Amino acid sequence: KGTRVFKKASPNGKLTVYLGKRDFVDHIDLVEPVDGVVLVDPEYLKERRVYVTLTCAFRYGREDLDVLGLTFRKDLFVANVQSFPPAPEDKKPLTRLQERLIKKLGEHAYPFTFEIPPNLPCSVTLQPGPEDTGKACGVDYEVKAFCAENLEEKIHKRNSVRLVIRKVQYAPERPQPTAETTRQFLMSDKPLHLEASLDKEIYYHGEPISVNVHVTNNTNKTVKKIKISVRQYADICLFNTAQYKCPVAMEEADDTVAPSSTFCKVYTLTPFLANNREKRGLALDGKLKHEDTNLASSTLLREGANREILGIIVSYKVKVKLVVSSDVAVELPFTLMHPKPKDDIVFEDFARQRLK
Ligand SMILES: [Ba+2]
Ligand SMILES: [Ba+2]
Repeated sequence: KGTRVFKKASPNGKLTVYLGKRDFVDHIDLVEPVDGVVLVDPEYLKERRVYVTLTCAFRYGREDLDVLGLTFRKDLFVANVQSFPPAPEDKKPLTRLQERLIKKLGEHAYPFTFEIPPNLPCSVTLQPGPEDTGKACGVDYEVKAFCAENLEEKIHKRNSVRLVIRKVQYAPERPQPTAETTRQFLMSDKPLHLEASLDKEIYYHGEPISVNVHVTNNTNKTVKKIKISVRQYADICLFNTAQYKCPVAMEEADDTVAPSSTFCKVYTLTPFLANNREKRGLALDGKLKHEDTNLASSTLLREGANREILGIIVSYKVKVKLVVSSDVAVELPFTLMHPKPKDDIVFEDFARQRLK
């Protein structure tokens, strides 16, 4: 029942950024525009220019550090805009939010708008664990307002103000996700036929996944139990190539399958970051400390797209496994997307959260 807008001022107070929201939805076909305003103090500002830089960049190294010669970085995308003087230009028409934000402020709140390309990677992070914190890495979208005579002139952290916006992926549902099968001979004439499938291709966070297990046991062997499990896969495509893998869900059913007998059952489990705080190597869609953080959404491949510049490729697979009294198994691919969200101005500090 209101219209909130986040904000964050520079260490001093001269510069102050305002934004409608932290996250920004990437509809694959197009990313939402970055609406914002920057309140400049004409006093110390002098005649020099006020810039605003949006920057997507792959980081690698200690989480905290950022010093050159230690922390690696690579700008996957950069966009500079001159908020003062207002430049020509114009050109992007002011949004309803930018207008009302200027009204509340006073003849020193200058608009700025970034249009993010579709092929860019979403926000993502990967904690290697305490064993080797230096292996940390991820993609990050920064927003940085500052003031200087030119884009070349070095900045000063007291002047500038750094925000960190996330770009979240999304895509509506809608054919039946193909099944997966495997015949295996266990010291027998006839094969044990394992088969499984899913009710959906695209799952959202917190949503339960239903696995349709169906097993024609044509052997004289007995299946003692069945392990269902969701598995994350994360490939590091920059600075230091590697492939992580980690179970985000597990369920061991002591369900048996008699020889020559058929079996069927729909299992259900839900991948959840809650059980992952003690996990090593795991792709998150944000910082581990924030509450609004979740498991990294699945990375969309664009057929001819360059997967190297994507920084980190995340993917997911359900895995059925029959523990024979050898072990038969299968793996079902599936997409994990971010849930769709489905008045007077009210300010709020840009800080995420950590509680508790
Ligand atoms: Ba096959
Ligand atoms: Ba259950």
